[PDB]
Amino acid sequence: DSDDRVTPPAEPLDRMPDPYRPSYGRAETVVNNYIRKWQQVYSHRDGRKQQMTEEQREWLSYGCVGVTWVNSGQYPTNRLAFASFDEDRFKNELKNGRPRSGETRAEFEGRVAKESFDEEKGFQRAREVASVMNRALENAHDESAYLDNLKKELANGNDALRNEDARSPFYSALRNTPSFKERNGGNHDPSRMKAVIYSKHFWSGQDRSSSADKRKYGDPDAFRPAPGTGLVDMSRDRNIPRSPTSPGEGFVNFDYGWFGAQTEADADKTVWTHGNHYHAPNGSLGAMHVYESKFRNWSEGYSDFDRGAYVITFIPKSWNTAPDKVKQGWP
Repeated sequence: DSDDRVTPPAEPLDRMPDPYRPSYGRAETVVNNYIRKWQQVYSHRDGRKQQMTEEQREWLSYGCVGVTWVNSGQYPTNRLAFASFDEDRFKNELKNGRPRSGETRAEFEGRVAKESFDEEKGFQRAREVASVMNRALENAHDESAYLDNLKKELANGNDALRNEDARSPFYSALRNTPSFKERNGGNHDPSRMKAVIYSKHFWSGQDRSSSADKRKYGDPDAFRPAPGTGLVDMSRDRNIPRSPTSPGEGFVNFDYGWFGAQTEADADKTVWTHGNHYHAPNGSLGAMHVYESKFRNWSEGYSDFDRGAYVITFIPKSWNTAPDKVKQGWP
């Protein structure tokens, strides 16, 4: 088992990482090196820097996911997730537009749903929402004060989110983050928290009972956002890859990119961190490398992927994994 996953060995918290610099929006370095960097800049609890745990290092090593897991402290639930879809584009392509040489209906339909998505718009949506959620916790020393505050801003912007259920994913989100509840960080005090975003890329046809076509061309009705809110229901995500088209086509099951909480007003220049794959240094896949890619890079990419989710969670405000600016590279 060469392609056995290994956990990276411990870096000293004294040693720096080596020089890297972005090329065309992306930068990258081996996991080892990334750990170094992480310990220098993202590792603080209470302004005081520290090592990546064994456990933390083990998580890191699962790949696409591992930096969201470490940085959020939990494996991604994705319960509160937004996206943007143009329902009007979809229905007017769907029934005034026209397939392309040799493309079937399922094909055609799956494809037009994929492109009726807008990611820039889904990202600012989760980011404007995060801002509201954040102003709602700024001064709020119990969850009540929070929710009340929340409700007011929402209502004031005439936001569809206002009307969400109170066991909804949106309202539950803070009482449901495990760190909320902690002596250590949060402590049932909203004001001790921060909203954070990451993103998942993923496939729409995931059904065992799916017609073959959906599994390979896409489900045009799966993971559509709710048009008022933008919320997407992620419960139907079973982490199943795309089924093959030719034999040339192998597919990953998903991607995950960490944004955190940057202040960067230009969404395009914001940075999305993610490993390439799990760590197999002994093996074919190789070592994990981690990429800090610009947003314009994150939202392009793959083929593998016909849906994108922009998710919110919360971390303690004392942690440094979601700072106001992130840079590409080293330095």
